[PDB]
Amino acid sequence: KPRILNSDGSSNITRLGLEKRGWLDDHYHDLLTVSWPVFITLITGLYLVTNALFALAYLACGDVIENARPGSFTDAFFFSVQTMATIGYGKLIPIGPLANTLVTLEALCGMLGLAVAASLIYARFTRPTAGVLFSSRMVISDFEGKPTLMMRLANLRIEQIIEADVHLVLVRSEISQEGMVFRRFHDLTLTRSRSPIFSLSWTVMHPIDHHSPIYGETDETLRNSHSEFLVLFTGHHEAFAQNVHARHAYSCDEIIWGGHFVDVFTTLPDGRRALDLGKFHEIAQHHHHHH
Amino acid sequence: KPRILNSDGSSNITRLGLEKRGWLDDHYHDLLTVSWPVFITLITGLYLVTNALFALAYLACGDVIENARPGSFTDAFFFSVQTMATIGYGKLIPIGPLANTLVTLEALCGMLGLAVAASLIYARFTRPTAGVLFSSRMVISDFEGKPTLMMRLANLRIEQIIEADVHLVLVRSEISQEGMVFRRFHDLTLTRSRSPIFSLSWTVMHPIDHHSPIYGETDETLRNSHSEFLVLFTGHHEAFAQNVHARHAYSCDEIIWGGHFVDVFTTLPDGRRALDLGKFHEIAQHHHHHH
Amino acid sequence: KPRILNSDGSSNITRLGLEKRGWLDDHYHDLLTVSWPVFITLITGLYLVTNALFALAYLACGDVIENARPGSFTDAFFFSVQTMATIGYGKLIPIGPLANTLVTLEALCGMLGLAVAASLIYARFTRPTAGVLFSSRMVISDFEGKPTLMMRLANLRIEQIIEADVHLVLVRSEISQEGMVFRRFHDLTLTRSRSPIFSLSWTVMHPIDHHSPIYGETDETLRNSHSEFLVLFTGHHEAFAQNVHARHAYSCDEIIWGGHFVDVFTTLPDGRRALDLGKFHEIAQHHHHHH
Amino acid sequence: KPRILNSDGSSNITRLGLEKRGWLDDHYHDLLTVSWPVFITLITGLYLVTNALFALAYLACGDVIENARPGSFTDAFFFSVQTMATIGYGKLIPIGPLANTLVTLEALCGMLGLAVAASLIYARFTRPTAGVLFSSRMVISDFEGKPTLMMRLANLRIEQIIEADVHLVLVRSEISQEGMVFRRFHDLTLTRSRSPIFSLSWTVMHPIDHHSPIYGETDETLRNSHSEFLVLFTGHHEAFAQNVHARHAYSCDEIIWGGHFVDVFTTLPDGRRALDLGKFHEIAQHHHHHH
Ligand SMILES: [K+]
Ligand SMILES: [K+]
Ligand SMILES: [K+]
Ligand SMILES: [K+]
Ligand SMILES: [K+]
Repeated sequence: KPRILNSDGSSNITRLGLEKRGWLDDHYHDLLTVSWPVFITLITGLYLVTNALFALAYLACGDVIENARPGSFTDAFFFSVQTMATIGYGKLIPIGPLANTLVTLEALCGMLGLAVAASLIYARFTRPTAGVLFSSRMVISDFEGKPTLMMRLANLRIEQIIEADVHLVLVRSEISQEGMVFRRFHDLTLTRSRSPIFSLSWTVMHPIDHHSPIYGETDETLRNSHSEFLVLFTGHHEAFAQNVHARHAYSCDEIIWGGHFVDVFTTLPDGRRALDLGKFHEIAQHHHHHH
Repeated sequence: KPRILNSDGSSNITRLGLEKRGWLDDHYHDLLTVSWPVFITLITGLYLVTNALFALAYLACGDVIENARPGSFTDAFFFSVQTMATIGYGKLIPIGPLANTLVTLEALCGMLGLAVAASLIYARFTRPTAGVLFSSRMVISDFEGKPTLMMRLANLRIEQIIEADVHLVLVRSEISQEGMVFRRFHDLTLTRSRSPIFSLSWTVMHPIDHHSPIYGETDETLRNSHSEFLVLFTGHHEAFAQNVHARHAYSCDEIIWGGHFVDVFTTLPDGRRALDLGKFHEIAQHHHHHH
Repeated sequence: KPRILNSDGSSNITRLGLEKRGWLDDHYHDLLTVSWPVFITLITGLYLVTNALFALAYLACGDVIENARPGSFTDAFFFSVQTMATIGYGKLIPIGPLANTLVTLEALCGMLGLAVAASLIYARFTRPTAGVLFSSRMVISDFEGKPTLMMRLANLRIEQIIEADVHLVLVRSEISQEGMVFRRFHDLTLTRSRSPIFSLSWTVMHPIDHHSPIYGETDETLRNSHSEFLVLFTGHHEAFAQNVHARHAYSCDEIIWGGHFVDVFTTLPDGRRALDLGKFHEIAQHHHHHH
Repeated sequence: KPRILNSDGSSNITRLGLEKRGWLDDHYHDLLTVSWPVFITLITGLYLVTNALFALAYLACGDVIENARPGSFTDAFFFSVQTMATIGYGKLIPIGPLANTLVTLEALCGMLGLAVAASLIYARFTRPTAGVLFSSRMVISDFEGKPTLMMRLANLRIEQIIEADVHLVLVRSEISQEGMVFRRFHDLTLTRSRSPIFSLSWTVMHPIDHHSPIYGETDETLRNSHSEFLVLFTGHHEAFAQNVHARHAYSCDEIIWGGHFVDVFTTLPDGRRALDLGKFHEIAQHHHHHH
């Protein structure tokens, strides 16, 4: 069967045809999703193709610019870069009314061009990534006398995330009395969804009790309903002093029945007590005697 | 009867005044509610008419501006545009004390002008709109063996909204023991008010059970209390990595009794599984045999 | 008796002696609490007394500045304003090493001076006031068969506040088994503390039931315990697209026993249905036949 | 035994790596954790060494810069500082194509340099610290006829913190039926975890009742499980009109059994009613008669 939700928690559902688009959305992804090196280019290019134009625009007025060359674009281009950046050496001042007036316009442009450039540079500086690692598998094993759906996540940074909240949601196809078959979401009660200070590792646990949406359920029954599990994480990072988000999705076949995450708090004294994320996806299992 | 609440959730009540108004409110709507093209004008005009004034202010000092023309506004205007944007080609330097002093003043003006012009450009850049679509009607039909008040909303963009919250509120006129008739608000319990990842479509449902404020009601009883329904949606948008929200209101005559929304996750394989918002306001109903 | 809490919800408690102070606190009240006109001054003054200094600093190097006058402060001052604002007409360029080097320093100054000026101008633009009016009195009258502590608040603006939360807290002196007398806070359950869309008026109500901290309490008993009531309001304003806060405090003698707020939704058709805040503090009472 | 949690709530666990690091994290601590005086250096240096380079880059083009000195770095350096800050006196204008081209580049650099320099100045300006003081010890004494775990915190500033939230968490080593020994976290219910207006002092209390994770425990049993207590405080600060938070941790040997904090609201009339934080860490204890 196909994955409804990818592993990164992204919907694999197709959307239908043209209809819609916004700007703070438009003027915001292509410009704030690409790596800085890319971003700088996207602005360096914009920066130059605006000058080059105002340069064309100048030369389009004649031999206006004072002390420049006749029709030389590599003389008007420079006048713009000196006019827009509000540098104005003076040695190349505008001439007449068309120029001067175009100036008041080019500089105003480089003004907002500074503002905009600044807004963006800040929107970006404020889209902190979570730095949260999710275990590659899930497991269902006994804990405190009950079968327990588990999974864990770790902080890949030395800065603390405070007020961390984890949501573990079951998503399967069900059918109602009205015989209607629908996709449904279930908020699995975790023995702890709020963690005051997320610093190192955290194992989220769902005790499968008579009150659980997956009570008396097996790998088979789960697959039948095309069961999937979504995990959303959020918290206030201390590093950026801002909010942070992270999600991941699991499939039925990513659940190791009988598994046990191996202890990551591997305290090896000879220097200090530590945490090892090298063992983070490690899962213990009991194998049964073949014949 | 009239609509207490408009379709977009805006109150249709009249307010009585001549009293009070603020500034971060004043200096914020007329300036941050209008489309960018409009916004640009509102600043392009403020830009020039301040220059134009400072030009008037210069000429008013006499034949001061060195290397300009006598009383020519079309020469002092350009000096301001050159002084404010802090360009200063030099060929038109100030003259004396009144000028220079006016300069240190004009330039400072264009300074904050940059600041202000920046704050704004940012405030705006951060008032994301939520592209949430609300269905034109509501429906009361059976779901899980119970009459259920339903309505739905869709994400008009490809970006995901994290931590979505919907509130469906009944607002009607009631009467207390003290014989007082008051407009009351009722928070209807939904079979689910928090959505982890609002990605495609969502049908909000209110099971009308013996605990419901509309239990045993009918279109007639609902109209009598002049019942209305308000819906508030909020969520963290991944596009702008910011918060977003939306509201909408419905009246009694917008509730199709017996209706069923038509499935939108119209999976037409031959390419992929999808979602169609063309069928979003589509409601199925049983028609009774005429005689 | 003295007011522990003023009417605006401010503590009237004295703090003891010197010890402590921060900067984002220092560099933040004196500069962001004063009215804009004041703010502009505080920056206009800073702006000038920095130039005037760099001017002194220049003249302190000798007859350096080119094309200026000997020892004339009203010639170096202007050089700074032309150097800091990064204008640089050129006609007065620096001279030697001390000057030029001082320049690289003055301009860098006017740089951060732009940044800082910008940060602040934005912090300010983002300290939205609530615009929430609290009724001057409180009342205790029957509602739905029970004695009910009430009070109301109104939105003094045409923009909606969404997700409004009101907290009504009783604060009195109590004594424990250990015979210890302490000041205590009580969260009074309101028949509704969360309001999805605060637009016009809202009457907060505390049903005094056997579960109430003021059950079987009288004006006298309340005064004895020096009872006070605090009300905190918060919500997401749509206007500034930011959070908003407002608080107020009431005394025992600001509670009208037997009172009834008068209806503010005074619907006078002949034009439309309205809201009148002129009647907001109006309270009805039944007077008893004197003899 | 060692402290799993430091006094300031920082984890004292070792992390194992050579793996991963980010940028809005990189370009954010070394740059936004250091005191302003330090911050100013970190930029004043970056400012000059970029200028100095562009100077080297110019001279590397030969005797280009018009009106300068042959191969003199102390002439091209000043040209950059004049080109970057977009000053451009003009007397030192670029020369040819390599220069001018380098200009449009340098100036653009000083542009973003302004942007970046601005974002940062703002990020910082918005990482408010909470001036919350935590008591050095905790105490378990009787309150309302029950052993109660207590601790307290004070506001070190005159600004009010709105919507204060405190979480007091027990963290100890426990063992499950499956014979697994795990470090568990316990959210102790406080007789009050949310404070409307955190203005002076606050004594957080945990009634040790039959429902408490430390019911029937003793200093010895607590030490055996290597019990620790973590406290997280958060709130909206009115000073910066922003959010703030603080954490602190206590170990078993920091719990005074039988202790009582001494009253801090030391009301000494002869001027006014106050609060003394000099007695904040003051704990009273009964001493048993020696023989
Ligand atoms: K300039
Ligand atoms: K010049
Ligand atoms: K400039
Ligand atoms: K210049
Ligand atoms: K010149």
